[PDB]
Amino acid sequence: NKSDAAAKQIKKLEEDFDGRIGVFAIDTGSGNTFGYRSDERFPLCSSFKGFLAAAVLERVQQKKLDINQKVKYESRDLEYHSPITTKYKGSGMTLGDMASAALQYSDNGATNIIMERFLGGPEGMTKFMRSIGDNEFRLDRWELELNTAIPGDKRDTSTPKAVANSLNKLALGNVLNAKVKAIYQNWLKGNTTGDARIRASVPADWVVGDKTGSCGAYGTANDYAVIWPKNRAPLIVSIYTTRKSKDDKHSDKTIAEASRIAIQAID
Ligand SMILES: *C(=O)N1C[C@H](NOS(=O)(=O)O)CC[C@H]1C(=O)NC1CCNCC1
Ligand SMILES: [Cl-]
Repeated sequence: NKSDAAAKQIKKLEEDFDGRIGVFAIDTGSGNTFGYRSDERFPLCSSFKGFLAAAVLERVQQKKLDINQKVKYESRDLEYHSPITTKYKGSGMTLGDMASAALQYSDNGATNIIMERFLGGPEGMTKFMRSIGDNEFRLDRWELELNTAIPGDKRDTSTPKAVANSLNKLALGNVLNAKVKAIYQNWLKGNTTGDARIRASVPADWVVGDKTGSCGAYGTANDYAVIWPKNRAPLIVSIYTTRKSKDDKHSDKTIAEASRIAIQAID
């Protein structure tokens, strides 16, 4: 009844903007779920950097890395959109600052730096997801080339569902121990790029941790979130979009609306 109405509204939303919306949304309290295209591949874009953040915290936990060890890169020519790494060019960042910045600011340099030195490249990142039972996630390329969002391209894609379940495992489950889990949570809650997406779909006093992605080709944009409504078990929302023509702009509003529809579906 609600599920049915939610999918009519979604498919009318994708018709309205002439592309493709993928949703999975979970109540971790009532186990109600809503899925639309939830097993299609969409480009990850910047959204994978929320999972990279977790990968970093797992290496810290294993004690291969210290969250406060200094990471230096004076040598380095920073990647387009390294808003945070560029200002710390002379001094170095701590590993934990760098990782948060990858997540919260979508800092490219931080992304590539961490994958080059700490995670074994894009197949390491891929391998990290496999290790938590996610068989859909694939990272093939580095910043910024992973953002081409070419139609029918496998590279640098995942599914709405797989992202949702993974975030569930990472943010809420038993992959990260207690202190490390708290940090990843605080990092997602601090994301700065999400104010027009899943955050716009929910009341002000709901707590939201998020990571967005904007490929900037085929109007490809996404967001995933953990949501803590006051007095309620967290929800996980995961929303991936593409559009039909290459030069079409991403739509913050389609995302926020699909979130609204998905949450009402599962609430
Ligand atoms: C990620 O999707 N990125 C990095 C950055 N933050 O994304 S957001 O969704 O967190 O706002 C902005 C755009 C995007 C990216 O790097 N896109 C490239 C811009 C330059 N060449 C085309 C793709
Ligand atoms: Cl180069």
